[PDB]
Amino acid sequence: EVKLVESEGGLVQPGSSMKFSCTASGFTFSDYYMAWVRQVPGKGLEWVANINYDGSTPDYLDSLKSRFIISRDNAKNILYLQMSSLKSEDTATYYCARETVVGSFDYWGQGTTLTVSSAKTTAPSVYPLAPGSSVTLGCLVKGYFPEPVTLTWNSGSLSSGVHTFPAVLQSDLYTLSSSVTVTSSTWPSQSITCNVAHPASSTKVDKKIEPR
Amino acid sequence: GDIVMTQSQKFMSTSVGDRVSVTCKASQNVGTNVAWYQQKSPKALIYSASYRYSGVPDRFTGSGSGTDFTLTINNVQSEDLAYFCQQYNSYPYTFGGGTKLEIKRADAAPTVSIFPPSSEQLTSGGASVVCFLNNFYPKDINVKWKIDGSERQNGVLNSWTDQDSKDSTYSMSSTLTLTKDEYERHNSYTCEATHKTSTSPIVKSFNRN
Repeated sequence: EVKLVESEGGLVQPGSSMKFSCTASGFTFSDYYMAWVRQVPGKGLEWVANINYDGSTPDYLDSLKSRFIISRDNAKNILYLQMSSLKSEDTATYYCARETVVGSFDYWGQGTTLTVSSAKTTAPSVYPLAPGSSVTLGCLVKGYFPEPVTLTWNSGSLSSGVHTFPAVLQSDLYTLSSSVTVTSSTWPSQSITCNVAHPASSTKVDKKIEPR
Repeated sequence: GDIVMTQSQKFMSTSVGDRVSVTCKASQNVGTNVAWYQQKSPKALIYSASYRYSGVPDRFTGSGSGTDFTLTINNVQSEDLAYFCQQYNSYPYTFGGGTKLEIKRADAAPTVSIFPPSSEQLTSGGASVVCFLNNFYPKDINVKWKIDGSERQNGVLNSWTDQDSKDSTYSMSSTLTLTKDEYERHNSYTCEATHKTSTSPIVKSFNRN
């Protein structure tokens, strides 16, 4: 299968520089135009740059032509994007894309998120939410930066009846909550634990929900 | 400089199994140099305005040329996806804003649950009261907080899920965040949900005692 894997993103300081790579597999890399497209949630998709078969002719979004450089090595089958003097506006998920001969993108990478910000990484506080034929439990995840956090219940084995809500930004700290609903006769009998992972701070917190 | 692709409808109403058409208008002539994608990373659907890639099923139909383009989807089912148009007639390539389908289903009252602050949070000096309003339809809903019977508007933060891709409902979280000081000065904390499924609001409350 055609496969595109972008390299590690994360949180970087304004004004810094960083180089993205995308490892291409499952097709003849030199037979296709390649491109970079980025997307900030709620604002849509924005084309950044593309490059010809042999790298001899790139094209850029002119507002970014001053700080971005697209490149490719068809011996290693990798596409690069070099970014300089990064601004907070460069915060987005960046996708590598295979460009068809006419100009569409028939394959996209998994995307990698870049956060350009001088706010400090802050681990989350995780608070339990404890209280018919069904019962609803929850976890409140407050005061973390940057996005994202990953919430699971019972290490992922409890997935039905879960609602994990979008995070809300408040004074450069994020908050979200997640609720899970189980049959009333199975709690507290069969334990229910929320797991909150925050890769940016290398932290994970597990809170088992118990009656008040 | 910029060709603008406008998808004016952020949401498009339909029902399970129906055919539906999504529209995309170019600010200049792009001929047939238009692509369509779906996205929860995007997946390519149609190129050259009307051509399907190998593996895209024929329930997708592209149409249009010049400035007016449409994507038609037959046998729509519950999903968590939007549809994006793109022009590649000239640099820079530009995308539409996206259109999400809304699936009709029977009206459903929310299940409302309220939770007091945890012992851990109070130790830190904060006090969040959380109210979940889960699995309701249609998406329009109102939540009101009351503290000792008095309506409270400051310190409330709401978050909404997208329409669930399996039961076609919506859910909402409402969190009232106070200081421990203010929280200890009052007794009754009430979350009130107003929904078209009833003329009387659903009231969940607790007393700090």
